[PDB]
Parts: sequence; structure tokens; C-alpha cells
Amino acid sequence: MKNVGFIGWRGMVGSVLMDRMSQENDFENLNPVFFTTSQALKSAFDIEELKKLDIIVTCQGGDYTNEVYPKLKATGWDGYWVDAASALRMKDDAIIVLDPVNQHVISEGLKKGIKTFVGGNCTVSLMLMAIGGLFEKDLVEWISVATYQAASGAGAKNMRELLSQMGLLEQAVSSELKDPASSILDIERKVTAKMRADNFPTDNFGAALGGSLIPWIDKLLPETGQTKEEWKGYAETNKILGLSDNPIPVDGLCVRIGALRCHSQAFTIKLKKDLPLEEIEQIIASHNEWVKVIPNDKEITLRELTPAKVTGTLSVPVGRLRKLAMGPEYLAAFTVGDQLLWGAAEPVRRILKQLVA
Amino acid sequence: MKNVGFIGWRGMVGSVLMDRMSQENDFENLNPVFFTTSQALKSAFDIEELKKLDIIVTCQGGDYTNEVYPKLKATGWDGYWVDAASALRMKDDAIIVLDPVNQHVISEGLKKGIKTFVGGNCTVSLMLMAIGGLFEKDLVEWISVATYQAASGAGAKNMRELLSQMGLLEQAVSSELKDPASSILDIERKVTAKMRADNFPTDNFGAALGGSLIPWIDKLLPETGQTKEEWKGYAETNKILGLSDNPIPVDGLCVRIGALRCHSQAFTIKLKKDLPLEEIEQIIASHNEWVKVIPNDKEITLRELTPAKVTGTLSVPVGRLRKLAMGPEYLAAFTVGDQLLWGAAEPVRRILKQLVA
Repeated sequence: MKNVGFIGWRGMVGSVLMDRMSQENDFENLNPVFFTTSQALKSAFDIEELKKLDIIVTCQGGDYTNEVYPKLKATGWDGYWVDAASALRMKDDAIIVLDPVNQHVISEGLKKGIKTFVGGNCTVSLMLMAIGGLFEKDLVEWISVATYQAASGAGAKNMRELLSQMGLLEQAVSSELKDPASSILDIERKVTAKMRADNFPTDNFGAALGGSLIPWIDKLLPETGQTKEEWKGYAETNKILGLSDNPIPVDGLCVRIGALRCHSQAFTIKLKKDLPLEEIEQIIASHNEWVKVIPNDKEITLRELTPAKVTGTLSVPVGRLRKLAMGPEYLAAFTVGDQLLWGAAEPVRRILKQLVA
Repeated sequence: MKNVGFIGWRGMVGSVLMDRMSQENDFENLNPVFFTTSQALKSAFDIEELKKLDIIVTCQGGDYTNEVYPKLKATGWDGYWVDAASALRMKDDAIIVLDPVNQHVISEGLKKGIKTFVGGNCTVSLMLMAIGGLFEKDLVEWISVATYQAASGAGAKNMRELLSQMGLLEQAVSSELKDPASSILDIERKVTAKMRADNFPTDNFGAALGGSLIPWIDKLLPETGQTKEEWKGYAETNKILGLSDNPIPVDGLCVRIGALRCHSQAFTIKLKKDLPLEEIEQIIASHNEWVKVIPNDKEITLRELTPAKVTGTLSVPVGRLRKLAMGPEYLAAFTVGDQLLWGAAEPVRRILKQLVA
């Protein structure tokens, strides 16, 4: 059994990997060694201890990676580096894993000697897991995206912040709400007053999220005007499909909203050739066992295509499918997926299972 | 001074009209008569009392309109009917007002004898007030939309519901949040558990909104797969621009989120000819005194382009402007506007001021 080291396994992403791994009994086929950065198991900074491992899996973060990985690969270490952080995604000797979508690229990469596998951007992975079919048939000319992203993507303190915010917004009008005859306008004045107050907790987001939204995620890239988050759409989607040469356009706006862990995305997809909505649904649905096609019905869309629905599940629903007024080659689609699973922990857990088989 | 009757002035939309009217001292130039449906002022159902009025302004609702308007226009009444409800928007003898955008159509309509003016769909009006410039120069081939709509668009009880929901979601983990060392995963399990519980108030939305989203607004139109809400994009936008003959494509997905009164929209706009982002911003900014162009900077976008920012104000910010990977003719834009003002009460208050001048 291959010897595997785990780093950053106590964090949020790491914690979800552990549980998922335990649920699938992944520890039964490998030799797990756990590291830590504490000075209170081995030290995640002990390059020699890491050198003895066949595989390393980090959920620690980009900083850890940029400091340790180079030193380690320097010693000649021939092992496999599995990372959830973005730090190494674009490198020439690294592949962005999402096996249900790019298994071919991964197999080829293994046979070619690639030793670094990096999980991809939550937004992009959730997108590919949803409309993989389209990309597999080369039916996608481009895709305009608009996202509704969960606080879990920014971090655990960001989730707590969102919750405190909602808490204070209701408490600001708790008595008025119980009164079935109170003024709705006066109530709104109050909640808005609190959202704007000094003591309203916004240190983590840098603005209110609860009862609002933030149409800006990550750093600004002066080059294209995009945000690092928006850029990853074009960049990571193609590298994952193994199409860096003739890249398919993927672009849009990444917006943060008041949800805990599911990212939702509205798509306008330019198909290269006009097909009947009916065929398209099968091409979408048959691609993988997770994507779920939700019929364009109201009660069903309200019960299946929402964060409340998919949170903490591996299901990736896609619905509201239909042709867009711009013509028959234009497709409308809306999807929901859990950020911590297919958007973080799952892909990593999946490439690990493969590496120790 | 022309005699004006007001109906549904005690509702939410009506209440905002009254305050705005009072703030601008609109009652100084007209003779106001107030009606009511109660049997506890005149009766909104007294056709003869209404017949004496020069102008009628209703914020009562489609039902009231479809029952009274016909009977009234039947008596031969030559007055002006001002409605905020959608009931009459498409009729041949009605015009959809948004004077800062379609004053020309309104003037022409007045000179032609049109006596029915209807305020338009909140989403569309907020869109036109934002990117009016583009449409005025005929630089818009089509626009793919994705919205983040406030609860106020569905109603006052829907706002209270959203607030109770946020309230219960925080109260479900209130103690754990105070504990700076508590598990973020356990907390999420709990809040999600409450969101999914039986006693979680979702009667008004028919699903959770707080901590989630609902990608379905209004009724389903079997004809195109759109929702009545999504359809109004193509329909109302063109009628407002007076272009029903050669309609510009406007389509997308209308999604409801946890915000009180501002609708936000992400746009992918196909310009018919490639212009430098710099020129485009002026064309956008100069159109009206409300639209506000927010530079593509982080701190600024977090302080100006959000519901928290524009709620209860007449300002209509538009930002995140830049070219989209699909090519130089593709523009990205994000905007925020108050639903109860430019999306409901303002247009109505504006056509009234004109009618009594």
C-alpha cells in the first residue's frame, strides 16, 4: 500500500475530505501519515519526513505549497503531489483533475509521468460537472456566465460572518415582524439602517452580504478587467478539457450572495449547431451519474434546483433549459452544486483513490 | 388644477408613491381624491365618482384594474388611467412609461390621444435606466440577462418571510457563533437542518430564500419555456423603446435572492459594433442623471454597486464594465437599482407630474 501524507486536513476543505474519505473507506487501501504546522504526528515542514511518502495531499493552502513543494521536489522526491490550492494549477507539469470530465487527460498525464495533480476552481468544476455533455460533443462555442456564489468559497469566518449578519438583520425588527399588522416600509427602513451601521460585522467580506450581494470576487487583473475568479473560467476550463491550444470562450461575472455552501450559475450557452432542446437534455444527462436534469416545471424547480436542496450532497442539478431569443443556437441553463464537495474535496479524493489503486 | 383619484395608495407601492410625491410636493399642483375598497373618502368601486376625475392613479393591482377600468371606459369617461399593475401594459391603446428613457414615445402618445399610461416591469425599467445610452444609439443587438431579485418584487409578506428565515437560520446556531473556536461544519449542518425543517416559514415563496435562492419567478409560459417574468424582458423592453416592429433580443434567467428591495442584474451585451470601453462608459453615463458609472475598482465596487448601497435611493449604478472574451463586440455589465422606486413608484409619479402640468 502506498504511503500518503495529509496536510491541512483539519481545515474546512480538509475536514470534508476526511469525512468523505471515511464514508467511502478510503483509508483501507493506503498508509496514512498526518502532518501539522503546530508545535503543540509529524511536521508539515519536515522535508525529509515528506520525502519518505509516496503521495502527499495538501488542503493547507497556496502559501504552504509555494514554500514546501519547491524545496521537496528539489531533493529529487519522485512522489505525487496532490493539491487543492490554486498555486500550481497552470504549471506545465501539473494537471487539473476532474476525472468525471477529464479522465482521458489524467490517464495520458499519468502515462507521461506527471506527478502533480491539482483540484480545480469550484465555479468551473461545478460548471463542467453540470454541462459536461455539451463540451464532450464539442457543441460549445462560448458561454456567458453569471454566478451566485456561497460564502464557503471565501472561508469559514466568512460563513460565520454571513450568519451573524442575517441574525442582526432580523433582530433589528424582531418585534415588528411578530406584529401581523406592522408597516413593511418601517421595517425595511430599520433593517437597512442596521445593515449600514458601524457595528454591522463586515470585516471578512468588506461589505454586507446578508440581505445584499457583492459582485466582485478575488483580485483585479488589470490585463482584462476580470477578477482572478472570473479569469479562471477561461483559463481553468480549457486546461481541464485539454484544449489550451484552441480555447473555448468562457466569461462573465462572479457574484457573491448569502448562501452557505452551494454555488449557483446562470448560463447563456452558444451552441455551434442548432439541436432540439430534447436531444440536448440527454447529451447533458448521460454524461455523468451526478448531473441531474430538472424538468422546466415550477414546483419541481423549487424543490430540486436550489442551494437548500443540494447542500452537502454530491448531486449536481441543471435546469431551466430552453432556447434563448437570440436564436436556436442559444441555450439557457441554471445549475446548483455544493462548493465543498465537487468544488473542492471530491476531485481531490478521487484522484487519490486512483493513485493508490 | 386637474382632479386626480388615487387607488391602492395604502399598499407598499402606493405608500412609496405618496411619500415620494410628498417629498417633491406633487400635491400642490393637483386636486387629490382618495378611494378605498373598505366599508369601514370615496369607494374605489363607485364608477360615477371615478367618472368625475380627470386622472386616476392605481397601485391597487391587476384584479382591480380588470374589473373597474372596462366598466369606466365604457361609460365614455375621457380621462387618463395611470396604472402600476401589468394588466394593461401590452394593450394597443396603452403606453409603458419610463420618461427618462422613452419620453419621445410618451409625447407622441399624448399628441395621438392615448389615455392609458402604465408603469413598466421593475426588472426592465431598472435595466433601461442603467444602460439607456446603448439603446439610444442603437448599439444593442441583444442582451443575455441574469438577475438577483429582491423580495419586495413579490410582496410585503414575502419581505417579512425572508427576514424571519434569516432570523431562524442564525438563531439555530447563535451560541456556536459566539464561540470563536466552534466547528464551522457542525454549524452549517445545523442551519441547513433548520432551513429544511417543517416549521421553517416558506409559505409565501414556496421554498427557502434566506440562505438560498429561487431561479423561478412568476408563471411558466408553455410557448417559450420562459417565465412570465423572463418574457417581459423581450416584450416590455421593446414596447417601451417603441420598437415592436424590429425587436431587439433580450432574454435570460430571473432569479430571486435574499435582498429586501434592490434588484441586481448581470449582463452580457452584444454590441453591433466594436467601440473602446472608454467611449461606451460615456454613452452610458450621459444618458440620464440617475445612472451612475462605477469604475472597475474593488473598494469602489464594494461601496457603490450593491443593494446595501442603493436601497431607498434614486441612484442607478452600473459597473464591472469591460470586454468579454467572446470578442470586442461583447460587453459585461452589472447594475443595482431600487425596485420600489425606479422599478415601481417613480415612473408612475413622473407621468402624473406631466399630466397635471
